[PDB]
Amino acid sequence: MDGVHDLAGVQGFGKVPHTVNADIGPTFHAEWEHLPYSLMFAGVAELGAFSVDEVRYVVERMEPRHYMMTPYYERYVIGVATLMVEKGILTQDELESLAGGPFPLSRPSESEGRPAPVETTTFEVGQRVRVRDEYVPGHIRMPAYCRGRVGTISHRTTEKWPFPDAIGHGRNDAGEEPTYHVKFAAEELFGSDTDGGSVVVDLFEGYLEPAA
Amino acid sequence: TENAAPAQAPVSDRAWALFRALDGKGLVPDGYVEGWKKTFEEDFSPRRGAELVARAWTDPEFRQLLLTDGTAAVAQYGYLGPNGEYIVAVEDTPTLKNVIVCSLCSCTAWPILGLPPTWYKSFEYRARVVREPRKVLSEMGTEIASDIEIRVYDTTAETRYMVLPQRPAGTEGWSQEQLQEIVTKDCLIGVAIPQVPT
Ligand SMILES: [Fe+3]
Ligand SMILES: [Mg+2]
Repeated sequence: MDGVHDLAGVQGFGKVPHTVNADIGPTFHAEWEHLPYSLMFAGVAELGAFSVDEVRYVVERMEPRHYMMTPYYERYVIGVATLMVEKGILTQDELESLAGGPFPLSRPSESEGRPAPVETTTFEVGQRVRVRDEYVPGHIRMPAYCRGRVGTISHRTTEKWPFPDAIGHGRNDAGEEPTYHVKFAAEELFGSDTDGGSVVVDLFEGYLEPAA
Repeated sequence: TENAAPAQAPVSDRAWALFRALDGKGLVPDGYVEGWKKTFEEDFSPRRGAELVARAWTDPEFRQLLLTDGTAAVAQYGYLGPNGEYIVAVEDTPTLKNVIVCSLCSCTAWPILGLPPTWYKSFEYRARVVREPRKVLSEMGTEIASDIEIRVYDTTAETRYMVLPQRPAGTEGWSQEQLQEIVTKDCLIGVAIPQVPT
């Protein structure tokens, strides 16, 4: 999904709000802030109502301006609440009643997702690969900066996981795939307009193809 | 007005409403969120990654295990966990500086780095470090010479990373405890280099 959450490479932001080893304060800076992750785990492990990938996607489905002005932990409050309503566990009415006021949620999905690709390749360390030049409207764990770009494999995972573009929509056809650490030269991704050296993206097998 | 924020109840009211709506239906076990709060605050900690770095700095065989099978090395210490089941450690060298981000959200090796800090989840870091890591690090107080390649790891799948920083000179013969103290959260993320007093 080419949403505003895909921020890598956007220009115009200012300084990162941190100096190395500065005090970052306590883990939680408000008494509610442990609730979004804890209730996410409740939903995944105790209720079996959704996957972690569905939480990433429902946060990507926040209305774009809403995403941009909402603090991190609050995005996950909104996301988990949205999934609880979508999965039929809660209603928006009871959430607003309890909250004493408006509780706008993420927007409905505009994609049903897609299955784990039927045809993929097992790649080896050192091989050159291209990120598939594909556009996916639903969830995908490919940041747009690397779409269509070529890099080299530095690692193939020894474990396999459900394809995000499927499990992120709650589909039954996510299968399992390994991922690959793909190393890109900075100039491959941003031409001369970078000060970096290389970028390694951890890409599902189904996002890749041989570079020839 | 145009581009205005939607009306919203106070976020604390909304978060606690979410809790109460679920808890009142019996869907949240007794002490379940309190238990996670404690795990997040007390167990998941960059002190664990600092222990791993100090061990690697003084034990070549563990260093090699950590760099080839990070999951195995971490499991020896009992520190596998949520968002820390498939661990890869990346080695800084005199010509390479590694840095970790999650440009799409906040993905972090929770059990050995601790939950990510606010700044790592900022739009500034997520947008900028992938494209201009040298300037970001510099702004953050870390100068990386032009002779060093900077390599940014974008945590886009299930791999969870930690940086193994260079051991600085002036620490020869130090104990594991002494070494652990100078390996901070920021050194494990990759934006800082361990410092020794003079
Ligand atoms: Fe993330
Ligand atoms: Mg753009």
